[PDB]
Amino acid sequence: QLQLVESGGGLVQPGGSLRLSCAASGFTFSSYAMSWVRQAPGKGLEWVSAINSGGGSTSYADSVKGRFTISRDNAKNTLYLQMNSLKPEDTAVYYCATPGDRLWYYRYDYWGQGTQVTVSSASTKGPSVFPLAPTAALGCLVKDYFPEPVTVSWNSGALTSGVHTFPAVLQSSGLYSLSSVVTVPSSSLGTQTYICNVNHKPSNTKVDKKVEPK
Amino acid sequence: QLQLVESGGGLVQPGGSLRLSCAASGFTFSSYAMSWVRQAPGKGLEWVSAINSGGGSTSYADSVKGRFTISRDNAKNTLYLQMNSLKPEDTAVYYCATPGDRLWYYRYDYWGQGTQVTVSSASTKGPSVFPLAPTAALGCLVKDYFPEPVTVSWNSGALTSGVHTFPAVLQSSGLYSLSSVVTVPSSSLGTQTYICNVNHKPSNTKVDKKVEPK
Amino acid sequence: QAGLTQPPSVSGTLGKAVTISCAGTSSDIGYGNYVSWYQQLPGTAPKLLIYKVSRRASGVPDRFSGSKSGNTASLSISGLQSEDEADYYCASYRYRNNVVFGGGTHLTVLGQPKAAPSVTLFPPSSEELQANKATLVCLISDFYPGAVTVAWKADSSPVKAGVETTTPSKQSNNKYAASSYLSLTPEQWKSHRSYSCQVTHEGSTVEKTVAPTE
Amino acid sequence: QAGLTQPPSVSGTLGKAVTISCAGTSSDIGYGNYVSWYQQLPGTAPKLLIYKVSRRASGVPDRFSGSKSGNTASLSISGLQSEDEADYYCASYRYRNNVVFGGGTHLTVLGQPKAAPSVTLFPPSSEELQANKATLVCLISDFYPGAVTVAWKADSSPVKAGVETTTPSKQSNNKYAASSYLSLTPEQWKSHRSYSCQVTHEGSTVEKTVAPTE
Amino acid sequence: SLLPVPYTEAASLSTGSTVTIKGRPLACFLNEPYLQVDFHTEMKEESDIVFHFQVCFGRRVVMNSREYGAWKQQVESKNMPFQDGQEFELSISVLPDKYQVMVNGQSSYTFDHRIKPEAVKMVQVWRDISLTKFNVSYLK
Amino acid sequence: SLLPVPYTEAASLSTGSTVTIKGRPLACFLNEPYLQVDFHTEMKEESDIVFHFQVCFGRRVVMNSREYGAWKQQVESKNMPFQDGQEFELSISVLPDKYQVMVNGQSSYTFDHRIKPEAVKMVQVWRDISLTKFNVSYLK
Ligand SMILES: [Ca+2]
Ligand SMILES: [Ca+2]
Repeated sequence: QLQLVESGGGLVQPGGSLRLSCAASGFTFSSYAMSWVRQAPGKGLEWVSAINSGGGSTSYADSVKGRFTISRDNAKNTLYLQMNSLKPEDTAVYYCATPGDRLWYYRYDYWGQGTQVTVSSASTKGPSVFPLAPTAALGCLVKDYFPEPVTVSWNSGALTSGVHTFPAVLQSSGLYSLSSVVTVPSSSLGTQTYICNVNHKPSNTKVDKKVEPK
Repeated sequence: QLQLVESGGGLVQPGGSLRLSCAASGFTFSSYAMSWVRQAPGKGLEWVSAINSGGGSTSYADSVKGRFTISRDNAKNTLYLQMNSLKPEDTAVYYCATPGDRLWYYRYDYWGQGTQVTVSSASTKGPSVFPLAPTAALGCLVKDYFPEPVTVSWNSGALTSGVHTFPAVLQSSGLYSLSSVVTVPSSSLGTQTYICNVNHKPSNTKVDKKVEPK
Repeated sequence: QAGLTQPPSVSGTLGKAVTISCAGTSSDIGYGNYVSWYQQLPGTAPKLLIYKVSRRASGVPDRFSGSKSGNTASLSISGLQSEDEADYYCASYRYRNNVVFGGGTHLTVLGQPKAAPSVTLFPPSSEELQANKATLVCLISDFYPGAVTVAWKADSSPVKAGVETTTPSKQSNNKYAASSYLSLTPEQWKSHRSYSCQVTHEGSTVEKTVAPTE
Repeated sequence: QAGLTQPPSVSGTLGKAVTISCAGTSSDIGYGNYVSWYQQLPGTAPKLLIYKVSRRASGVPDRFSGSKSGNTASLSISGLQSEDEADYYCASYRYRNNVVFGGGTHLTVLGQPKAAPSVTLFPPSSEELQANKATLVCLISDFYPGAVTVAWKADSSPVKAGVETTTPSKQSNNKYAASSYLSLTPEQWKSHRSYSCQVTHEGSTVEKTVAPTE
Repeated sequence: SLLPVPYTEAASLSTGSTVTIKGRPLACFLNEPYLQVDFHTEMKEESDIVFHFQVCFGRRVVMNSREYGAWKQQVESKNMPFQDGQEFELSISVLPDKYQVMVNGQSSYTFDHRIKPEAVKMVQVWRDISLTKFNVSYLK
Repeated sequence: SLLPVPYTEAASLSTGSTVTIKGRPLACFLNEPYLQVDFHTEMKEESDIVFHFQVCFGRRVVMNSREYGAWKQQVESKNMPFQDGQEFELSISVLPDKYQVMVNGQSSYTFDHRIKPEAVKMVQVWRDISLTKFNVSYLK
């Protein structure tokens, strides 16, 4: 199964640097051109940079030229984006995509899940996690964090059916909050342990919260 | 499409002779063993004779040994059964079948439609054909013939949907009668011509009867 | 010489299973794996179901299975369908006698919906009356179970003379057909008020009437 | 520099067709056959639909078709489904600028069944109250069309302060979800009789209420 | 050292006979090379096939018979003992009721006799393989 | 006079290029011999295939591409200009938007470019055929 996984995103101060990685698997990475494509909040897609199969030929959007460097390590099946002198206009979800070159009519057949980059003079803030006590609906309230994203799993990934993690609210304060709820049978309350695993990589916060009835 | 077609059946006097033919098509006839299998009225199947691919080896049921001769013409793709000193116990529908030999576990994969043989001191008798005037049901009454069979088609074979040719009645007299009926739309009566084509090969009777409303 | 002995009649229920036995000798069924089973509908060639004791023929589903124990072979049919109501023959090679057959078994598939007969009655044609003959034609269709009794009436009184009735025959839709003929003098036909064909099926009579004054 | 210009919003009816235009220049759409179309749901990577102006991507049905005339490309979608309510982006190679994209089009699929929101209201947890904070969590699910308004009440009176409401987001079942949060002092929560979340959808209000005395 | 492919040879088979084939696929398993072994009733390649053994390397094996010029009920096996880019030894043994197929010494496939093995007059080995050995052996 | 099969050769194709193949099936059409022509992105036979042309003699032709190691949307043609037991001349011409395939001088199949023909580095001709000719010609 073909897979592209971006990582390296996070909060960076203006003028700062960040290196993104894209781990390729399930295909002969060294045979294809690669590109980075980004999407600013509430905006469309924008091509950033391109590299040929061997890594000898590169190209950049006018907006990033001289600040960004695309490179690749074909022995490690990894694509990189070195980003220097970062600006708020660089804030976006960054995707690695392929092929995107002329011989394939510049199409993007495959994409990664994307990695969030936030350029701001603001500090990361880890969330407070609160249980939302209990078919039966129960959940976790993930309050006041910055920047996005937070990931939420239930029972270390075992519980997936009945799970609804809501998109976050961006409050007037500039902090985000979200809720994750799981619909489970009433019979399982007491006998079955329910734990929400909350991760906020920008502040390296890891909270495991057991949700019990009142 | 593989096909086996028997012919040569009819009425024969006791002690008389008859030669049956089976025309093969849609397969390499010369590669397979063949057999004749018969079925007396109201009785089960009975193997009669067998011949190998080349025609050099033959075998016969004890009941027909010395009276019947199986042969084949591989250049004409035809199987034969020469039947001499015929008896009423030889009256049956005769089928040619294949392979029926040891290497194929003696199975009969393919059969012909069968040919009727009647051994009797009785004369053939051609039928009288009468129209049965008219959705709307109309037909033809095929009365007092001997022996079986009679074939019935409608509009020289063009009309086939809605056709129901009933099995014959064998009357106390020893003569057969049957009826063929076709269910047609009421609208077509007057505009469409309906003709039943009746054939009785044993007496070489051919009757085309137009069925009109009263 | 003992022959392949089958039960003349067996019954099974729609959706359920049935077994058909075939008793032979150590010269045939007990001699090798040369047992075949054939299905047949009267008037058509038998069709192979099983060969080599237990192997299925082309397009034969696995609900048809064959086996043997000592000198007796068995055909088992599960998930019984309306199409299965037919005749079955076992066959085997017999030492020095090529293929031997059983006498046949008629299988009835019980639990099928009852279907009342559809009855069509034709009076004598003007053409038959000119030839100084008269035949009433009573055609019986689409009935299930496949058993009927036919009585005739001249006005209100029963008429037994000149009645000829066929046995039932299976149609393509797995229901049955039959016919009855009443022979009269053209004088008898014209002298009576009417004639009726009364068909009894499972204790219910359907009646059709024709008048010479129509 | 004129960019790939798309209509921000288009509507089509369920089972019917719609077209999405993308206006470019002689340097991009009018330069070659390098037009691609992508579908996207917010929060996930775009998925290729069309490449080389009119070729369909893997598993993309023929109801998705692409064309171009001069400097303008069009995406046509026939047999509109609930799944088609999403964002669409055109892309093209641009002379010396690699891939350029349109600003995107949000497609609404009209004529879908109306679905009222399902509302869950959680009171502040005992853990949050110990931390001298209180949040009411109002979770809104399975509504169609994807538009709601949320009002809050403290007893019988409206409360506007401390309300934060998300935009609607499309769920896997092609219906929408949203959430609303009401921030209170632990003192306000305990001093009032109750608090209510009132969700209006297509002129109909659904209300949920929680009491501190529960 | 290599034998012609298609390889066609007259044969006489019965219980105890073994047909041993040593060969190698001509392409990597990703490209789906085939191997076909057909036990024919006559020397003509258009003749009926008592036992058809068809390997789609890396995918599956299909077995069937061609009787009266028509293909019958196919049998499929997902068992794949054949290794990508390697030489194989295939042996087909005639047992009283079936063929037993070994691949590199391991029992891998079976096929019940539909026509007696005594009806076989010719064996054809063909498709995307190179062949170094074709031997007919017998053990009473 | 015969070329090795599988036949693999490096190639450089563009609009105006023609790949001409002269060969013969190794079996009668009843036995369904195959012919496969693959235009690869690299010299490795496991590489992507820009244009896959697969004849099942007497039955059909299938055309496809293998991209990122996965087979894409198949195109099928029932057109069968190839004659049983005869030598054929197959020519594949590179047009701006598609390949045009001729069989014995007659236009028989087309395949729209999914990847530019300039991505082709190698051509492989294989399956159940004998080959006497493989020529790459060009007309500007
Ligand atoms: Ca094995
Ligand atoms: Ca042609």
